[PDB]
Amino acid sequence: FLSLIPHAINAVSALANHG
Repeated sequence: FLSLIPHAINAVSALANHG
């Protein structure tokens, strides 16, 4: 029921712009 796989790929794909 409770999942966090798609929520983790959202915060990682953003850091790519801020190194």
